[PDB]
Amino acid sequence: GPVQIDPYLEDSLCHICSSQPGPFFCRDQVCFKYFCRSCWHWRHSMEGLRHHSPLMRNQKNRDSS
Ligand SMILES: [Zn+2]
Ligand SMILES: [Zn+2]
Repeated sequence: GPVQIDPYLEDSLCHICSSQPGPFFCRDQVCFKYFCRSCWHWRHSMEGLRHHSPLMRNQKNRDSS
């Protein structure tokens, strides 16, 4: 089938700006939500979350090395 997102996350709206869903995903137990470029920088600036990293939404590839 075609590329698509999982129903366990869906298009969750960015609660920081309240404008739209973010392109970057955070899998950390602290976040577990999407953020925009500016909202992501604001969220992860605080110490204790500086180990986080922006991921793609769902799998960008079914299988790889
Ligand atoms: Zn995070
Ligand atoms: Zn945002």
